[PDB]
Amino acid sequence: MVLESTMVCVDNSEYMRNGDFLPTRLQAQQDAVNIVCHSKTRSNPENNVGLITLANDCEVLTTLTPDTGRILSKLHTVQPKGKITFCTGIRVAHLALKHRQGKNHKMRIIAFVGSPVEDNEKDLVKLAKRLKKEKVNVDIINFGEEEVNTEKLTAFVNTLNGKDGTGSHLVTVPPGPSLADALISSPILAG
Amino acid sequence: VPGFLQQSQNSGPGQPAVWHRLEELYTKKLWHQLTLQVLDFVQDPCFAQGDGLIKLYENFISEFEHRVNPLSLVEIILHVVRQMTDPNVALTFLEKTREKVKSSDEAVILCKTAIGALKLNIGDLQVTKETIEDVEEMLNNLPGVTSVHSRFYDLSSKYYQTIGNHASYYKDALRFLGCVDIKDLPVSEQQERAFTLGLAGLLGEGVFNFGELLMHPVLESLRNTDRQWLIDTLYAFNSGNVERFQTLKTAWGQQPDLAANEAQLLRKIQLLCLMEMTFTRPANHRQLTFEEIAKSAKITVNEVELLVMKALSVGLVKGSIDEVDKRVHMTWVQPRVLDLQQIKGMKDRLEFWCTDVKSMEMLVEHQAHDILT
Amino acid sequence: LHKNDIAINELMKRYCPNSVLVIIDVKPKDLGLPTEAYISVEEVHDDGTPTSKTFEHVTSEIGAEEAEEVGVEHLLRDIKDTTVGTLSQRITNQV
Repeated sequence: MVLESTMVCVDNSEYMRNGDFLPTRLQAQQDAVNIVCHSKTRSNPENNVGLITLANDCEVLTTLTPDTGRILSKLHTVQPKGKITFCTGIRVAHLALKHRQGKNHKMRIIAFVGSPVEDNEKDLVKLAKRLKKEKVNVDIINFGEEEVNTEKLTAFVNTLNGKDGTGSHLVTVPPGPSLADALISSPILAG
Repeated sequence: VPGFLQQSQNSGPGQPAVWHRLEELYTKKLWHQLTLQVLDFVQDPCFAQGDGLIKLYENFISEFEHRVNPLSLVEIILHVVRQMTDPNVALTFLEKTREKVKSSDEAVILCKTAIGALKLNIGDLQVTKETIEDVEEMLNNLPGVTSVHSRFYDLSSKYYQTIGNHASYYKDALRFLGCVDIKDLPVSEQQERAFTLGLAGLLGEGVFNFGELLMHPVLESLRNTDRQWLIDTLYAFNSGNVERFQTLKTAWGQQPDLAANEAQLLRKIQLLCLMEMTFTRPANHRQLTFEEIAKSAKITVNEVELLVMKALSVGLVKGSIDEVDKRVHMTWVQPRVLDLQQIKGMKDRLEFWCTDVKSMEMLVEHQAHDILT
Repeated sequence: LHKNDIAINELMKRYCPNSVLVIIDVKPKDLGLPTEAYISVEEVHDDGTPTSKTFEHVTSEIGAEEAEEVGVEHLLRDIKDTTVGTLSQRITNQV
């Protein structure tokens, strides 16, 4: 029953509004949230999961809670329209998990990126050294499209955990209309 | 449908690079690069022979489009009804678009501005007074779209061209000019825009200068490039002097709608000279007699009473009248924009009051301090 | 109040219809009256600002309750120069 507090970050960005994935991108990532919340529930019932977005504002829709009923409520009518927001997405998730109570639990976050981001490389490398000085591991599960063969996230995860980091990954998006279980079939094994 | 786009896809040389991109847009089921690329193919400056053909494919897009914001529907429908220009077949298509959209963004406002944009054809009185009214009541809780207020203000200015209205253009032009900073057009619209703003809003009722717009700093290049008789006569209205020369030079320049408004504007400056002759004098021994009114306003004896009671009726003076000397008593002055000497007089007289209050309070405190103890 | 002090009210307007705020000072260097209170209204301007959503102050004081009288008026025991009459107001007359 490993100790973390898994912070799911939903993807209600405007490029997620199409149907290049299976019915709708929203529904596939919603079932992805279902399988990761039950997977981390069976991984530990002690740890708890709140959600956050990358919309117009990174809103704390759910506080970090162990029950998934509010998760099931808030995955509906998500308004999937708005500019992506990443760089202060790290900051809002980090301070949201400094609003925890048991700080021996790992600040584990998952990020859902399905839109072209406009980050600066220096901003994300300040975030890289920041999260090195903040004891955080984030596995980023990419969705949709970006600048194709997604860029700055290879850079961010590479600058994140150099010299024996082994805790942060980058699940890039497969650009094929595949089943969502095939997208999570490697992240359900490990990072 | 793919053949329906192949047959109109063959369009010429070179341009088939993005036409052969278009034959891969719908295949990948992207609906935002497709949105921007419909915006590209319709924003495309041509005669646009293919939009009246591809609008059936736009219905085919609207079939399993099913989420995309109809701001792109506006950005296509402007060129679409610019190609159609038919008041019969486009109003029905307009009402179809009005009923087939239910998205979370306000689309009823863009439908009402489509009603207004096809009201550019005819019917500038029919249902205008009624259906303009609902739009700003739908413009609630987020005016920061600013496309909604632009497209609403355009039909609001069309409502100003419902001749018997004058202050509406001024009032909502201040709103539009507040929500636009650069007019993001080839500049030549701005000059006649601020020019007719000057004209029409100067022909307003309660407005006389309101020199916040005379110091409106994005029409300053316009005030340098407009024919500067208008800016100068606005400086005369701000200066409020009756001043027959430049207020006849505007009658030299602006011939239409100045003879019909001539006695009105001269009556307005005849009441405007009061709220400057009381502002020039330092507000202490300021009870004005008939003479300086009849000298500034250059009107006769038995009209200055009408002149002052008009301003008393409006409320841009709060005084009273004796008539044994025809002394009109002054208990009022207009709040006026702080200039450099006004800055200095502000700080100096404010300090003058402050140090006097302090110096007397210190004497009160020290005189009765040791009985407080 | 700083710039971010509108978003709190704009969150919890969905709890109280007029969610009023209170500005205090924990450091009593204020020789004025503490417990300032604002309220957010709109004043949409002649310049054509779309919506100016500004907090505006409504006046405030410290009220009374019978039990909290017992509490406060016992917790002081410190200063009483008033002998309420011609001189309970003169300290505040300097004020």
